[PDB]
Amino acid sequence: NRLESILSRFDADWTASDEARREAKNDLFFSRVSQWDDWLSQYTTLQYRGQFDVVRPVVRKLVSEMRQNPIDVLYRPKDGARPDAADVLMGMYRTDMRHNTAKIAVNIAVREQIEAGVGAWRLVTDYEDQSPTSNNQVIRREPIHSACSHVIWDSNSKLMDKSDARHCTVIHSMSQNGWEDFAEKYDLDADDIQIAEFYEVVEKKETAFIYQDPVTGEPVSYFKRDIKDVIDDLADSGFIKIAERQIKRRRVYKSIITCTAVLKDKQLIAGEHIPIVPVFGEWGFVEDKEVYEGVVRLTKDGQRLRNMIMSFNADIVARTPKKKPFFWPEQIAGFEHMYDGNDDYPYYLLNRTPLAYYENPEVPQANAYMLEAATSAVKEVATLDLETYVFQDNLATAMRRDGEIYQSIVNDIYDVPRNVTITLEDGSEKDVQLMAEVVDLATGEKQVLNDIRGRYECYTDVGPSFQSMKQQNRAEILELLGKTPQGTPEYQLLLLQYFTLLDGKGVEMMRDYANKQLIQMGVKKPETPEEQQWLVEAQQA
Amino acid sequence: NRLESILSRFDADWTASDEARREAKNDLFFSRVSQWDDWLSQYTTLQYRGQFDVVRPVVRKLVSEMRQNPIDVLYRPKDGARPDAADVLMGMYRTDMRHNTAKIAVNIAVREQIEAGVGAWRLVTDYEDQSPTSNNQVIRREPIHSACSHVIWDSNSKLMDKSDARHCTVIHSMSQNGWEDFAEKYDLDADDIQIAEFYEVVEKKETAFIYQDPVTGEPVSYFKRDIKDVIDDLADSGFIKIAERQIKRRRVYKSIITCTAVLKDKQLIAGEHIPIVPVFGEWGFVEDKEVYEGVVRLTKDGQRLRNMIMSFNADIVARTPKKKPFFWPEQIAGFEHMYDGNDDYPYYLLNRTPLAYYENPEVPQANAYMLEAATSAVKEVATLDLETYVFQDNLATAMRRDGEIYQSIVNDIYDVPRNVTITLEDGSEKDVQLMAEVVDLATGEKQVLNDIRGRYECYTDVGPSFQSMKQQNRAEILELLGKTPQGTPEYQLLLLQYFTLLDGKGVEMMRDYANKQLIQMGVKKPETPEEQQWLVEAQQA
Repeated sequence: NRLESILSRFDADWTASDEARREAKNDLFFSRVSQWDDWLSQYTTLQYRGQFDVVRPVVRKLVSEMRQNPIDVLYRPKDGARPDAADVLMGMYRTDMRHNTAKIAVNIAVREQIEAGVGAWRLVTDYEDQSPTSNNQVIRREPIHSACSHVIWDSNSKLMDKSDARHCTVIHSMSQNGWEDFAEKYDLDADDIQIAEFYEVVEKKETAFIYQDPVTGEPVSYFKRDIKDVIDDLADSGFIKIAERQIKRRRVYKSIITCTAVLKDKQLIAGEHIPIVPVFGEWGFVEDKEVYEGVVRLTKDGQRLRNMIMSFNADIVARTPKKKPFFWPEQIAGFEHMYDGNDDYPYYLLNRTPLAYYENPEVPQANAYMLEAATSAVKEVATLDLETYVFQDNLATAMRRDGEIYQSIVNDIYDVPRNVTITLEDGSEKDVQLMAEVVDLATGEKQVLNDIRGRYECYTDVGPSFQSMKQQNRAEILELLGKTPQGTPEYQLLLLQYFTLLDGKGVEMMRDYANKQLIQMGVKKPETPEEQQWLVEAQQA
Repeated sequence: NRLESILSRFDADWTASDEARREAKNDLFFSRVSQWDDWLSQYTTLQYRGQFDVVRPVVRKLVSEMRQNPIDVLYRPKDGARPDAADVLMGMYRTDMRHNTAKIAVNIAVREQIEAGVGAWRLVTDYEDQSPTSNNQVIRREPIHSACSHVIWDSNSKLMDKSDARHCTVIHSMSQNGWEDFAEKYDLDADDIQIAEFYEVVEKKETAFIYQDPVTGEPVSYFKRDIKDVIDDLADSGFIKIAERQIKRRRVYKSIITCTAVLKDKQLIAGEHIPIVPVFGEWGFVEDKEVYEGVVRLTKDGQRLRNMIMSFNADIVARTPKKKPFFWPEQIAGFEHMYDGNDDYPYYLLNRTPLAYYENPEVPQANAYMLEAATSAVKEVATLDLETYVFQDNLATAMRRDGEIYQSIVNDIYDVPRNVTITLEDGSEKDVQLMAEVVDLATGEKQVLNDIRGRYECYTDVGPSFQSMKQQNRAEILELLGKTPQGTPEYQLLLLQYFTLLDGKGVEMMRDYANKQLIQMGVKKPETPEEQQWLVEAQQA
């Protein structure tokens, strides 16, 4: 009976999102296969069906604009978590998003966002460091291709993160080969080929009936049955009722079903949220129906008009310009070897009983402005900001959902003492241990160092990229150097700070000299004992 | 029966990729042989089929624009490997990618990426230093020509690296002569001519059933049979079960088969991955079908329109402009020697019983904008960024796959103490020994120096080339020299650092003087004992 409930929910979601999925699939097929939909091939008579598109330049420009305004993910430390743990999570997320597989997933999701309207990349977990001694795991992102048709979000949820959604499938259209490999890979090779991955979020909601006493109110009456266990204590306490806080606890469950046969895996736990994170284009609710778009429908209509115009011109062209004449069979009764085009004779002969020709088509020459209007419509209705704010905000919201999912999975995996790599800002690689059980020297307590496990909320700061920040800083410092009298310690400090803001391999010695001069000057704090020795040597000099 | 399984897999892959291979072959044939496909030769009547193409200028611009933004491959050192081994692999990959054969392979792959959509160059290994004393091997890259039709990737893999692909053939369409040479070269001259190279990746997957004790959990129950060997120990241990880490181990296998006759070689090992690395153009999944494109389909339609327009013009031109008249045979009964064009007579005679002419075609003069629209479409729909980001990103991803394959092969061949050449950055060539078994002086341990063998993952940094970095550095230093008061040690340091950033042979003497002054100043660290003597001479002076 369980599979009947699963398929009822899946069919409800499918039929509810059918219209949006149809239009998105048509958009994707238009932007990747052929501009000439079947409707258009019915309403037309043109014989040279061509595709002189200007959509892909627009999509490329939009993707490039997004790529040039990178989005970072931060972490607010909550419930008294130390800022250093927040920094460690920021670094681990940065190094798990700079990994090339994650870049491929994000790029595919963005491209299908801009073209179709939905991209929906996915999170997944797997082991590293292949050896049975440990059980270390990492986080990589497998993209979901054509996510407008292979991901069926819960129709009921009404948030763009799809946070409220309590289930979302991932259809896989497998043939025989896909069948046996994706069957032997995980569960069993039991034959029944469209398989599914029905994610699920199960929750436990109660009342918890907080009660108050002279002392601070501890959790009492956690259930309704505990109330019936304290029928006397509820009346013997100082206060009878204060609040009805409905405590909630949730865990994500994953099941692999099939349409015909029974489900293959009943329930499995992986993380806390459903890993699939969707991106959407211009997304909103119209008459209580989810509708999402891209930058391909509008350019699609314009592009169909342009294709029609250019195909019409090509249809005019591909006719031999030589005139075809009209005359009676007895008008050339004998003289038929003259009119073949295989020879050119001085004069043309016609017997007893002057002729009319077949009118070739003429180019309207009014199609100049027509074509220009269509092409300009495609090239401006789509784009032109400095980045399409709606698409950038949508990507930011989806990346924040990705941050929440990644943080929860990190919280639930990074438990065992581990060694991880952290990409601090400015690409500075670093190595950090997670637990670092070392006992303090002057304190006497245990004081585990990092202890990533906690509770965190994600918030993204879209805007000035770090390299752009540094370039603007260098420009400002150079301007000040232009507008400051020389010799004064302010000028020397500004020049030294400009030195320390330079680039890498070429001027490394200048940057190192600047650091030495700053530290021995006393403005920049030392960070290593050699710098401390330099500082004391300069001071005592 | 083995060959039947091989051919089943190969036929499945072939029929699954048939549509994409057909369209890519048509694209390549259009961009290298003749613009006039057979379809167009059916829908047309023009007699002068011409090719006034503007596709190849676009492809040339794109390839050059790639060439001006070179991609480097880096190496993250993992599992506690020293950074010096990482630097040695960095330089070794650089010197194996700067070799001319590798440049030919990469150039052919990129050219076929831009034209057709797939380039798929190939890794291969062979001996150097021909002498039986040793067995040293090197890595060179043999290009695969027309890779859209001679390489059939596994249909089931779903990554642009084709990393997931677990087999991939390489068809060779050989005639008799190719048959005997490619048969005697490796296996045997046993006659059966399309031969194949069926690469394969086999894996061993188990459960490994980690068990935990008071001490750290060592690898126990590596197999399921070892569990049945410890039926007592599993119950006598402190903990019964913690995790089920499915350890995996993979190794490549290569087999040379033929369609009709039996396979020639059953299995051979070469490296760890399948050497073939593909590049793709705009690549994505549409309705669960692999579709990849180039910059030739869109320009292809535009180019067909331009060809038709100019051929129409040329068909108008090639006619005698002399008018051909229409008149009865008895209208010139006697005077037939007048109308031949072989003479020019003063007057023209006509007997008893004024005439009509044959209308030559006229140039519509509306074709000006037609031709301009078609040509401009070809020249802008294709290109215009500063590099086509999708093509550059795909090349970067393929080069990262090349890095992984090269690193696996280097790890698996460079075991014996060898001597290699390293191309450090800025072309500074260097000779380095790999093992360098020298025992330490003040330590007392063995401490092999480089020991390339390890476990590295590749990551590419596409962007500013090193020469561009140096030119920008020189520009910045020159600007500071323009905006800094003279005499001060900062100005002198800037001038000397500008000196040390100059070019080669011409100004070597100033660069050497600058190094001497920097080292005697104490800013740049000495790198050789003569510089140390210079430093102490300057200091004690």
